[PDB]
Amino acid sequence: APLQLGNCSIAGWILGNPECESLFSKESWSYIAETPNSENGTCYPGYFADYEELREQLSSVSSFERFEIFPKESSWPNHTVTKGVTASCSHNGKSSFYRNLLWLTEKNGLYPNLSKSYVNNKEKEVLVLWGVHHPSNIEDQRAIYHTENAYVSVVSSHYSRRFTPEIAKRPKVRDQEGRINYYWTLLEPGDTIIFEANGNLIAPWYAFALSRG
Amino acid sequence: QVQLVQSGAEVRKPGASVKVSCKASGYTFTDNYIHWVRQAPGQGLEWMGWIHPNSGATKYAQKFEGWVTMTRDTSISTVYMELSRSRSDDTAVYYCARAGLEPRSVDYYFYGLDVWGQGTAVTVSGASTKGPSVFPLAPSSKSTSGGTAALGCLVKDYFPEPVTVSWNSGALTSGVHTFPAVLQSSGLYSLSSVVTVPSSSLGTQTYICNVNHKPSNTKVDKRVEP
Amino acid sequence: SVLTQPPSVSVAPGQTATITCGGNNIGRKRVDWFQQKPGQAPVLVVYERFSDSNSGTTATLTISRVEAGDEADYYCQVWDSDSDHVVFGGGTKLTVLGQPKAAPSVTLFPPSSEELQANKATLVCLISDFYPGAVTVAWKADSSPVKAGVETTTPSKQSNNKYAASSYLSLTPEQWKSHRSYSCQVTHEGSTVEKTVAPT
Ligand SMILES: *[C@@H]1O[C@H](CO)[C@@H](O[C@@H]2O[C@H](CO)[C@@H](O)[C@H](O)[C@H]2NC(C)=O)[C@H](O)[C@H]1NC(C)=O
Ligand SMILES: *[C@@H]1O[C@H](CO)[C@@H](O)[C@H](O)[C@H]1NC(C)=O
Repeated sequence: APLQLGNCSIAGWILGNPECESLFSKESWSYIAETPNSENGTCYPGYFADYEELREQLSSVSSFERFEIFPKESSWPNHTVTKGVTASCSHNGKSSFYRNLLWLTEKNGLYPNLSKSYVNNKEKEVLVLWGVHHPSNIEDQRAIYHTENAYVSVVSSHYSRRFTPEIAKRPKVRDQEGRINYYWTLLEPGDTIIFEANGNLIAPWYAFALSRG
Repeated sequence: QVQLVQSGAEVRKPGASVKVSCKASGYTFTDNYIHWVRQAPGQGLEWMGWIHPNSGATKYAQKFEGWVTMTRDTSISTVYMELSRSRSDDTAVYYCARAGLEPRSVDYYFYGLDVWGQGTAVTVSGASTKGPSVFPLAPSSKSTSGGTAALGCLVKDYFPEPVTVSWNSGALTSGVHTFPAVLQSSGLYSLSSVVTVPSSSLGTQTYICNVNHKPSNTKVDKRVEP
Repeated sequence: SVLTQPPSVSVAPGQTATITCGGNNIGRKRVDWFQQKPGQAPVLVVYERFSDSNSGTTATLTISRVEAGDEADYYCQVWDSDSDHVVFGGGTKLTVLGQPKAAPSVTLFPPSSEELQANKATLVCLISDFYPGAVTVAWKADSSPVKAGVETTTPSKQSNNKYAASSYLSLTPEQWKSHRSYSCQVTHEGSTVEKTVAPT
């Protein structure tokens, strides 16, 4: 059984593109039925790390469970969750964002150090997706995240990498100079994944529990 | 609900630090920005800067960086702007506004100025009390219009306000219009009074304008003649 | 930076009013409009009668069924990321007529003889009986602009609800005697009035 992505790419579908999500809901598939042309892909420009590896692993999975890895209402009390919308990902004429990610911004003129984690109790291998924002100008970065030396730290027994975003003026793509770079990992059952950052983090709103067999 | 109260209007001599207070109620002081803007009398406003009570971070405009200093006290929920080193051009009404218009998108992440304050009038001129200098505005041939002329007197270089003008000891009130005064770059005031009278009374009826300046006790009577 | 607004707009009551705010890269940026009645603290324009529509390099504020209470001073505002500064517009004096328009009458008095004998020279230019209350005053000395020693008051209500303004220009007795003529040039709704005094 294929997956029939249509105009959507895997990167667009894996992340929750707004014009994508209207057509996908499967649990046990084996193929792709996808067109590489991303009419509905990364609505925000950037690089999907280990994309090629990620298509192989998603292909042919027995189970597909989408669950709230970090509830938007409860997980981030000291940060703003309602202002992370853009026209690059606009839907039905209104600015929107990925259905599976979350753009934390400053709350009450402060971006406190954040520390949150998931201990994989689902007994199945879990797919966790996060992004790191790279703004175009220093003033936008200061307005949204306050700190000018931002850091993002993701640590697990299987994955460990610390991101340091930088302010770069990149050619305009989808009317946006800034970029988010997208990263992923697979969480073993019984393993914990930790996010520590002071800004520029696109937090995972939803994660996928799967079994390839 | 929410409101911003400001310290009353202070008058100071040039070169003195003048501080304006802005107090917030009905909302948690730590929430939103407070911006300061100034409006020169009869001109537009100029943004000056902002400070966030939660972080204490401040940001100033280029023209205002250096001399203005903005502080806050969370305990009394009051924000301050200090105007170190006063000079005449700083005479203006100064407003404080909170940034409560929450931005909708990350693209334009800027809180707009939703609620403002009453306004504090900062007056700096110095200048000692000085008596008016009266110069009759003599009617010329071009001022004559046939059946009605145009004449008056000029009150120039005086301080402070006010000055009252009357014509022929108050008997001539028809056609009289006294203008408000202007602040010259010298720091002194000047206004003009004009009387509209038939061009037939020239060289026949005598026109005298009475100038009274109470703060310096200077009364000036002055004939206006063709 | 440098948002530009019109000095004055006049609209008849019950009609529509548009205010233009021009600047670079307004684009994605929203424009906040503030309304300042005379002697009042400006308030934010929140929004049926009030509506904005921004397109490219110009933002516009439109008022439908203009009322007497709507009349005030309007100010557009945009944050400039590069300059890191909040930029305010120059200003719009919107005038809902409610009163027959009128072109100002100008009266220019020469320096008086006893001011000349006191070693001072001041030209009095009197602008009266006009509506709306917004003019631009330009001085001239033998058809050449003079932009020093000039002082102009902002217009205010007369005895007859019309507005009045004045403007001075201070000389020494030598500058007054050194030129053939001095001119006071007023502009109002495109029309321009010039008055001239000469040392004879
Ligand atoms: C956010 O994390 C930074 C980095 O750890 C904190 O800064 C350090 O705070 C400790 C306090 O014990 C100091 O000893 C260090 O010198 C600070 N700097 C560094 C580079 O470590 C900061 O305090 C944290 N902020 C909050 C609100 O928790
Ligand atoms: C911020 O985080 C602290 C925990 O460190 C929590 O107690 C508090 O409710 C949060 N929100 C605010 C507004 O302080």
